[PDB]
Amino acid sequence: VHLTAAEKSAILDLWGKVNVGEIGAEALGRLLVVYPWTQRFFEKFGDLSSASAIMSNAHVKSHGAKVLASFSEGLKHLQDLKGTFAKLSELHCDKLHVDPENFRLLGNMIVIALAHHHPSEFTPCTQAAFQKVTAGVANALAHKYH
Amino acid sequence: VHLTAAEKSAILDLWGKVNVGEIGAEALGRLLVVYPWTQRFFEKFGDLSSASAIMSNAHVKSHGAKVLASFSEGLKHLQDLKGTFAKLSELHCDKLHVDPENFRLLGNMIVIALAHHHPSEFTPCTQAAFQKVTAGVANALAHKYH
Amino acid sequence: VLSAADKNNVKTTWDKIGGHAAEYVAEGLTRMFTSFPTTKTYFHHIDVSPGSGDIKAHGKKVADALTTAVGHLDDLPTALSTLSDVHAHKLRVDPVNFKFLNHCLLVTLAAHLGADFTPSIHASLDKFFASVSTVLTSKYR
Amino acid sequence: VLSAADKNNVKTTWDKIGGHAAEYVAEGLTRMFTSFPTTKTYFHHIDVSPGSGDIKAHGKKVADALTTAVGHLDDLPTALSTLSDVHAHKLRVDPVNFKFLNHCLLVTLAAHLGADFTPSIHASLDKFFASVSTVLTSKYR
Ligand code: HEM
Ligand code: HEM
Ligand code: HEM
Ligand code: HEM
Repeated sequence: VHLTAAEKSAILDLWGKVNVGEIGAEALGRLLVVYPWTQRFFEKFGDLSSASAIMSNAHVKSHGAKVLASFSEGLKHLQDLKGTFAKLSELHCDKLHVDPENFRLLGNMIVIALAHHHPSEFTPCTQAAFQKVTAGVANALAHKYH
Repeated sequence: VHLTAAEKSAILDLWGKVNVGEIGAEALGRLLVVYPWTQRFFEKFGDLSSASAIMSNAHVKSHGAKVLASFSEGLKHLQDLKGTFAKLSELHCDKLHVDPENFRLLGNMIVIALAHHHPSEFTPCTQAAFQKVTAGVANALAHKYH
Repeated sequence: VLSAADKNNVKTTWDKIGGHAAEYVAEGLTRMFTSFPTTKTYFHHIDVSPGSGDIKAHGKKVADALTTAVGHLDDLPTALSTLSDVHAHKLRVDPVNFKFLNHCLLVTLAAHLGADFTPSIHASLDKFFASVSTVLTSKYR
Repeated sequence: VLSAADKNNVKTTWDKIGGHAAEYVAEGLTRMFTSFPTTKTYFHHIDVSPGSGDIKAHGKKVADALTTAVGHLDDLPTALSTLSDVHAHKLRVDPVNFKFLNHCLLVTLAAHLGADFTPSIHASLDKFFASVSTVLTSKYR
């Protein structure tokens, strides 16, 4: 994906205000609650059979934070997302066989977590910029499929 | 997408037996009947308000044949689908704004037309090879989105 | 398929939103037009500038239709039949556009409801909007 | 949402298929395992070689469940409740796998039915398989 300087600024201005681990814990938690088949990939974490269990699980919190730190690193490499995410693409595609639609769903959960915690800053224009970058990260993660 | 020599042979062996215009007319006809929102792109063709009308429409037949000749040309360029389909990607993405899921649906209609007319040849292994090439063509047509 | 718990989550949340529904749906439409500009093609006939009177008016129509759906959770196809005619037969709307709108509605609710937009409420609402979309894109009568 | 014409297309075609249903579903499973090899992960416990007795047996189970659905087109959620428990709660099957199977079932029917697999019959069957998938991937009871 190509992002304009305006879009990149809308993204990075908000990102400087974001608690990356808290966004990550919420986004991954919401993924598992809203799209329950995604739990199949994370059985080792413990009981994921209720929203209550998912949202209190320590591994969901720590893994969510790890995912969002990885996303943050991506934001430093907006002109080379495919290269940045190549090793993770090999992992998620060749080893884990995650269907790429699920990458887009997790991106949408990050968007929802941002709206929840930063409503005044998460304007329609700023959302639009984030939709482009979450789509870009999903496309990069899916590259080994193509 | 990467295709093995075995897969390419399964594809091209069957293709030598195929009536390209007839497959094309059937595949596009089935797209319009099965997924009716796709009719929005082809209003100029005439009445598309019934299966009967869609399957008798001369423009659906001629356009279907044109689509399948384009697909045939692609089969000559399996190591460079992105380059082969670049101009058509610009058209379908930047000018027509066709959602890429629809490229995959049309690929699946070509698969169904092949099974209909070549059941003995359309074995599970030969189908598998075709699924890879229709996915590849869809990905190439969608490239301007990424 | 919505569970009875999903239906209760939808009814309770919609009721809490109450008279803000039209305003929230207008915001959802503006979010859709902004994040997914290809959706604007269906609305060439109105002013789609952010904050426009035309978007406010359309947001009211859409909110009132969602109210009809919330009141008929056991039989959405009967309740939304005329709207399916509009969206499937007349306008031929590609289903991806509904995915775009539904996501933008959830983003709007997350922004306004905060902590009250729980993961469980979010899941029930996602199922509800998806069910409405399936009906509006079906040709059944 | 299926129209009454869709329901008639499904009933008539299923009846014509008759006792071939199990054989056709086994072929559909083999087409799925071959074209979409990631689906094999769910079937690690059986022999999934083409023509295997295990695939024949599973094809019979799936065909008989599709027969239950064809007999309950006005209320699939009630009729398929136990199977939703299996596929959504117990096995957590990603919905993409249903897209793969449904397509492979339609390819199988196109191969065996030829001209009798009309575009109209194809459309009704696509809607029917999609409706079944929506139920089997829902958590409602
Ligand atoms: C924004 C999209 C995503 C990003 C940036 C991301 C990033 C990561 C990272 C950084 C790791 C750790 C790699 C390592 O241990 O070396 C990981 C592992 C993993 N990811 Fe993702 N991921 C994404 C989406 C998904 C999705 C959608 C799923 C499945 C629904 C998934 C399933 C997994 C699994 C199962 C692991 C291994 C966990 C374990 O057992 O330790 N990921 N991912
Ligand atoms: C296998 C995938 C596809 C291929 C190979 C393909 C190929 C083509 C070709 C060769 C043309 C003619 C270009 C020209 O006139 O210079 C065309 C035009 C067009 N395509 Fe596609 N196409 C595909 C999928 C689709 C889909 C899924 C849609 C919409 C649902 C679509 C909508 C159109 C439209 C609206 C035109 C212009 C028709 C006219 O008004 O003359 N195409 N395509
Ligand atoms: C939550 C899902 C939706 C609901 C409940 C809904 C509801 C409505 C209602 C109540 C009307 C007015 C019908 C009338 O005046 O007779 C309408 C019209 C319309 N809808 Fe939707 N709609 C939905 C999604 C969409 C989407 C996703 C699109 C396209 C992106 C769309 C495009 C249109 C258009 C073009 C009209 C007619 C234009 C107009 O009324 O001025 N709708 N819709
Ligand atoms: C047309 C849609 C489907 C129908 C009607 C269906 C039906 C069934 C039935 C009747 C059973 C046996 C339940 C029992 O013995 O109590 C079953 C089991 C199972 N299904 Fe499905 N199924 C469908 C789609 C899928 C898909 C797409 C997958 C994964 C790719 C899947 C994976 C499984 C697994 C792993 C089992 C248990 C293993 C076994 O029975 O040996 N099913 N299904």
